[PDB]
Amino acid sequence: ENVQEFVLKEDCELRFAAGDDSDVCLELVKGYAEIFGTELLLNKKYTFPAKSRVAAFTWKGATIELVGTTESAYVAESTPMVIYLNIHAAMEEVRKKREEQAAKAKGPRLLLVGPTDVGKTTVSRILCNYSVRQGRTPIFVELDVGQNSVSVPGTVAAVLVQKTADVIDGFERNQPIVFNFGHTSPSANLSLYEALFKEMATTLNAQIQENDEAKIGGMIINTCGWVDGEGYKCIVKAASAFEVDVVIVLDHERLYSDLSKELPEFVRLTHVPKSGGVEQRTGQIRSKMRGENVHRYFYGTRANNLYPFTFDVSFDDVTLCKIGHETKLVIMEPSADIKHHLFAFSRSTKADENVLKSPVFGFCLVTEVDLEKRTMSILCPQRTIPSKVLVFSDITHLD
Ligand SMILES: Nc1ncnc2c1ncn2[C@@H]1O[C@H](COP(=O)(O)OP(=O)(O)O)[C@@H](O)[C@H]1O
Ligand SMILES: [Mg+2]
Repeated sequence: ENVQEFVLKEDCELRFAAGDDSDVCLELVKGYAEIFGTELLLNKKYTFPAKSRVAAFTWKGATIELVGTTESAYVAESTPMVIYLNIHAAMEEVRKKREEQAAKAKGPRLLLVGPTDVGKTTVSRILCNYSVRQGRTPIFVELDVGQNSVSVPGTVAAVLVQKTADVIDGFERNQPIVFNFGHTSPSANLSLYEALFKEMATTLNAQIQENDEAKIGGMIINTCGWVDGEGYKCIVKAASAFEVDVVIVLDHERLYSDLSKELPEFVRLTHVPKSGGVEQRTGQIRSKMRGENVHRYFYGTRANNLYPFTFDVSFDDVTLCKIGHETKLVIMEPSADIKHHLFAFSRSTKADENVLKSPVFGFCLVTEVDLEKRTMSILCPQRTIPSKVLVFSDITHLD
């Protein structure tokens, strides 16, 4: 196996992309290092899959071995990483201020905005890990229905962070809160999109009243890339709904300029550049990655395999429905057209107006439709269905 050795000076990162067709393994052999905020263990081997784009950064100096074929691999000497540490430091300062003023203290809340392909998701992950290493437990909030890191696409979601992200797998998806939007773009149904992120904010505000540690943890919030026309108005509305203290704008000067003139004055607005390590993606790449996220939901990861169940469900044992004039519930008659679509298990026990704003237990995928036998085959994370009310998503997946 072909090997590449890299010496990283303090404040440098090894940026690499796995080949189109192979894994790459990483081992820290001396010193200290981290990947998007999680500390590496000395002499532990970390294995990454094809087309991964990764950076391993060190604060003190490290020597790192890479095993396998790479499409690119270089050490960058200039990064925005101190910018992110300082965003973390400022958040923890706000916690301690509010803790002594409450002797319960409420943690700070941060909104990340900008167009697609600027490193927005990655920055969210760094900030979450730094909070955990400090002894704190933050809440991560995901509003990108096109590229979601907590649940399936076409969702808005949130999760309590109690341990640093796994280097390969990201954050433990241990009991998230999840809502189904059912399209990849907010422009498909603008008024529904806005209604869902409002309900998310309301739900989280009630949860933290029962957990002092999560309350003081605070929130880190990832947005979609729609910044023009009606997308602009969407950004302003999310900032008010989550009562954010801080807005971080990545790489859009007209947007930063326009928002400085509209946001309330107490909101701290910071423009930051995108990392030189972020590459432009195309229409086909995002669509492809949506498929891969769906696969993970059911089957898990290499390190922690999930073992999903495939079983049949009678149409008499469930109710199928679709949202959307724009935000009305419509009951679906099973047809050949639902094949390949995701459906959410609503926490609502009936197919009501309450379906619209209820979170979900999780999802299934409709793999087959037998119109004559009146059954469908589904893929499901647990042995029996957690709910009888199934909600349509326009997201399709060929499994
Ligand atoms: N410093 C970096 N070096 C190398 N790759 C990076 C770096 N930061 C982010 N990436 C990669 O670039 C891609 C795009 O980043 P992402 O955070 O998903 O962008 P956005 O959320 O703005 O669309 C991801 O594969 C991510 O892992
Ligand atoms: Mg993103």
